[PDB]
Amino acid sequence: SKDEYFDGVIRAGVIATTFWGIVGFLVAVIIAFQLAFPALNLEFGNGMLNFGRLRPLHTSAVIFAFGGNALIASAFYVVQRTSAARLFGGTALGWFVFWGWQLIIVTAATSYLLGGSQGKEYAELNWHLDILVAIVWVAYLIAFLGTIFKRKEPHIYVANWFYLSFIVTIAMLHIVNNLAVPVSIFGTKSVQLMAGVQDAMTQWWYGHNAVGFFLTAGFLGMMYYFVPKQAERPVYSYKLSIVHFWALIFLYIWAGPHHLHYTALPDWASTLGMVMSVILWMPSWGGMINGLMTLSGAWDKLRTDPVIRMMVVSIGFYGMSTFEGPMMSIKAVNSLSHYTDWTIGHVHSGALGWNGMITFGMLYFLTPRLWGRSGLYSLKLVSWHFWLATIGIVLYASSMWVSGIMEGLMWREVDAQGFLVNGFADTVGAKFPMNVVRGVGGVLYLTGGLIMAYNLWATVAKQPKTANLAV
Amino acid sequence: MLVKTHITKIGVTLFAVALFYGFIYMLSNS
Amino acid sequence: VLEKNATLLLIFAFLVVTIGGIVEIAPLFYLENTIEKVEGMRPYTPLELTGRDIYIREGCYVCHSQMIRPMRDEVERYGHYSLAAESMYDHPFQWGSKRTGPDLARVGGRYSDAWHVEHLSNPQSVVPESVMPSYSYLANVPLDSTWIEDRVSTDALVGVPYSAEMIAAATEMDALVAYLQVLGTMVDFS
Amino acid sequence: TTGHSWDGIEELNTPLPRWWLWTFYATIVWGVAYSIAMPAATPGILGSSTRADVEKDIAKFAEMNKAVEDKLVATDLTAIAADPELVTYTRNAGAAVFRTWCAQCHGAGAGGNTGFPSLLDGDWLHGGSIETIYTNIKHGIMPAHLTDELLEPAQIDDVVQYVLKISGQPADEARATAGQQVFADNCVSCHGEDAKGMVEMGAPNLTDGIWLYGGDANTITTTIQLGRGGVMPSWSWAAAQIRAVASYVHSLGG
Amino acid sequence: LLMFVAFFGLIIAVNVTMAVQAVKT
Ligand code: HEC
Ligand code: HEC
Ligand code: HEC
Ligand code: HEC
Ligand code: HEC
Ligand SMILES: [Cu+2]
Repeated sequence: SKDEYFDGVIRAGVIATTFWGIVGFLVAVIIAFQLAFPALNLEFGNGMLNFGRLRPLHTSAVIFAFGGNALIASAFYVVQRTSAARLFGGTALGWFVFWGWQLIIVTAATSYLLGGSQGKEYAELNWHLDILVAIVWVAYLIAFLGTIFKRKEPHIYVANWFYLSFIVTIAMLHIVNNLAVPVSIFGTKSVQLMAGVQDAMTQWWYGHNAVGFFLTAGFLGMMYYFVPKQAERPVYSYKLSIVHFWALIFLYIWAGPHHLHYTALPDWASTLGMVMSVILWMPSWGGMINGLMTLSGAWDKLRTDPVIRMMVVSIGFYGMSTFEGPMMSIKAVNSLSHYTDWTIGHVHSGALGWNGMITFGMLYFLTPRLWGRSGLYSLKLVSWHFWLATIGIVLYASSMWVSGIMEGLMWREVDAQGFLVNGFADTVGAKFPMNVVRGVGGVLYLTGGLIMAYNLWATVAKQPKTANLAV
Repeated sequence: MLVKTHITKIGVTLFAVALFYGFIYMLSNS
Repeated sequence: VLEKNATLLLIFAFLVVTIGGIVEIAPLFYLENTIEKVEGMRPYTPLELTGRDIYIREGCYVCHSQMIRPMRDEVERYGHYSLAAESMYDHPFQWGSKRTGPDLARVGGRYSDAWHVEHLSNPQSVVPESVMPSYSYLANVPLDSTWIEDRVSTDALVGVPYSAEMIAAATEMDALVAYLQVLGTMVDFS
Repeated sequence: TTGHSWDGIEELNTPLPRWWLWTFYATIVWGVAYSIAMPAATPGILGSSTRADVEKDIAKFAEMNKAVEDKLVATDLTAIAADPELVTYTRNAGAAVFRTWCAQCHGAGAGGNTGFPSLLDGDWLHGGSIETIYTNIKHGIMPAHLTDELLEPAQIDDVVQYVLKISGQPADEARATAGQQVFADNCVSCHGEDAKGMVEMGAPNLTDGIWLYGGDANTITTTIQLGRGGVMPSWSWAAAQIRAVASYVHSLGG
Repeated sequence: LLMFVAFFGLIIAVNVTMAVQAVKT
């Protein structure tokens, strides 16, 4: 039997997705405030709040915990339905992935503030945690790929192409970038296998591809399932799906050196990164086109359905960032952009605008269904959430652009006499209003997250036994 | 739709000129 | 097609995804420019190595870059643009990604130890406008150096030229200052 | 539309958008062009282009502003402070250079703080002359009496009180007699008697007015106990600029 | 809806502007 879809894990992951979203974004707001007012840092005593330590916590919680859980819930729901079979690992393998993932985030929460970090971005957790994550991910791929193997229909939905790719590539990236000799039990009590330029390359190959697969590909899978899930029928382009997918999947791995522009990294590598990052523009947009064009005719729905609003706007930000990224990947542009708040602007445009928004919409869609509910408790709240999230994202982006341009310019600016026009401190001071506005925008987005939490909770209350009949 | 592509053309000059101003101000700052 | 075939799709994906990594990462292992240390350079002294770990633990990297780009203005501000050879020993590499604070790569003497102590103790005190967090605990905690030998041994395994003699021979604030003082020094003296 | 449905979802067989195609192809073409043009070429740079552009940037900068610096170098530091052409451009830019390099220790104002000298004022530890200031800048930069058996716990207190009297007048009679005697013995050698101080040593005058230095009895006790040990790092490596800065610092007082 | 389209076009215009300015430079 077991004809019914295993909703179990998806339910757990969805709720946790909301929870981690709140935790991660709140850390985001707090650290932002710390940039605005350093007092928020403990003056005497490292303690609980210190920016250097908290920052990676924000990073990991937001990406792996929030984004990660979103990916788990979405992939488990989506693959099951798209292929029409009950999850291959079942409660056992899949639930293991749930608890295991939970353990991973919990360990991050304890470990990071404690000070144990490799110092490698998006890599920060210590080796023991790395082994745990590798194990959980291995289990996760078996469940997912197994689900595909067990499918009913002969064809495999493109959404699964993206999810599947994301799964495999992240595993490879994680293993490779994490090679390190353990000196001690924890924290970064390991030293990376590589050093210098090589370490930088491995790091950014890993680092970009992280957003590339974890944040883009996997989420593209989400978009592929959820955007078309609507009352309106067909409008899409399958051939684009094919071109866009392969081209993206191939091209994206080359993008690593754009991080490294005008650094110690050899010129040839930097160039390869730039060129491929520019080629990357097309496939990435292919995703957005495929998503948006699908809406055509359907647009009237946008006023009606806020979940749709979220998905659509999500693609808008996605395209924007996928455009801005290639531009910043040009050496001349990077010359200005690098080390400035602009990089952050770019990150949150994609993070809040693309990743968060699509996952949000995804959850609003799925959680009622998984919960054995016709719909969310209040649509109005989804709308309010939509607005809060949108203004917050835009405010964040605007502030960062102003700050970033100001910083790059101020840093580079030379006088008539040839001397440096501004002290670094002057640039720092210039940045303050930007820091505050950013703090506010992020705060608003966070509030939207709270509204989501309230709404979801209300809906969650309704029924025990929410097997949703056959499905 | 014509409304869609039109409102697509709308505003483009706005950000275009805003950012060209931004870049003149930038090369003016650096 | 290959739409239908799970194994084929998986294999092609793994293959497609691999090319960039093989093309970019692998050749670097082989290239000498990125491998060769500056001639003068030696590995971090045990105090400096410990301090570097502290710099890692604290999260200094999150605000401070250690990579000078080859532009005139940054050369003017920071000093000689960073060279691959400088980072040869760095497991893991410290190059920044963000400059909330200024670039640290070449503070090969720029400030006195005393200044560093006061500043780390309370950045606002020395630099009123600073965003930097206060790190007074550094003064509070002493180093046991139990682990230092293990750390150097591991680094040697990794290729760092520590002598047996170096291992045998080997406050946190002291270590951090020691680390900061070495940065970028290797190139200038050599 | 295509025949197979994936739970609700069906997909249209549609063509790639022409513009999308064009952009994709264009990017590819640009990439090939870039690679041929970059490392694998472009004209303008002999050999092969690289980060080598750095040299060009510096070189053109040098051509453009070499004259200004070169003119200044011939001129003496005193002259470079006076003259608003070089001299005034030397204060604003020297002042420009000052902010970037010196401000973090000596204050944006150049007024200084505890542990760092006030460059604006009249008082100079190493000497106010142009040569002295220049030397301070170019080549860069107090004995622990607590230990020297004789000084001890009490001797230090006494000497501190006496110095505060040289600087002004507090009231502590034991802390005065003893201190006078000690100062004449030891301190006076570097700080002189009546604390004129000696510029050669960088020993500051004890007969000063209220400055930023820890005048308090306790602070004086600490400096006497433990001694000083302050450094002015050399700008000869890091820094022409040193000269303009000397001209600026000199201009600062007057 | 039309507001989202307007914002999207605005972003695209900002982008083309950035390209021009970088070629300036
Ligand atoms: C922190 C590491 C400093 C740097 C950066 C700069 N200065 Fe400095 N300077 C510093 C100290 C602690 C002292 C006092 C040293 C002592 O005798 O205890 C000084 C002294 C000077 C002087 C001499 C002043 C005098 O009384 O004769 C000069 C002229 C001076 N400093 C100039 C100067 C310039 C131009 C700087 C930027 C290039 C600069 N200093 C940086 C501490 C520090
Ligand atoms: C984020 C906020 C940080 C944190 C995590 C660190 N620093 Fe910094 N730092 C920051 C700013 C905004 C500034 C400029 C203002 C100031 O000088 O106080 C600095 C400065 C420094 C400097 C001086 C650099 C120079 O002027 O050449 C040093 C040496 C420095 N910071 C060191 C340092 C260390 C060791 C850190 C980890 C404990 C650290 N910083 C963290 C902002 C931030
Ligand atoms: C020989 C060298 C001596 C000896 C024998 C004494 N002093 Fe000290 N002193 C000396 C120098 C070069 C400096 C400057 C230190 C620095 O700038 O880092 C000082 C400084 C002091 C100060 C501090 C002045 C201030 O607050 O800025 C004091 C209070 C002082 N010296 C006192 C002092 C006393 C009481 C001595 C006899 C016990 C004495 N000095 C001897 C150089 C030298
Ligand atoms: C991926 C999802 C994601 C979400 C959602 C997110 N962030 Fe972040 N955040 C990141 C990443 C990635 C970085 C690291 C950027 C870097 O290393 O350049 C970061 C870094 C930051 C920083 C450090 C900035 C600096 O200059 O060092 C702040 C502040 C911040 N985020 C605030 C926020 C706020 C406020 C929110 C409010 C919702 C938020 N974040 C939500 C991903 C996210
Ligand atoms: C989350 C959504 C997201 C999307 C979508 C995205 N990136 Fe980024 N981008 C990031 C993050 C996170 C960083 C910061 C990495 C770091 O910490 O240095 C970044 C930084 C960058 C930088 C600046 C690196 C530096 O330090 O100067 C470039 C260039 C870049 N990305 C290119 C791209 C390209 C090319 C694409 C797609 C074609 C893209 N981005 C899409 C998240 C994203
Ligand atoms: Cu990247």
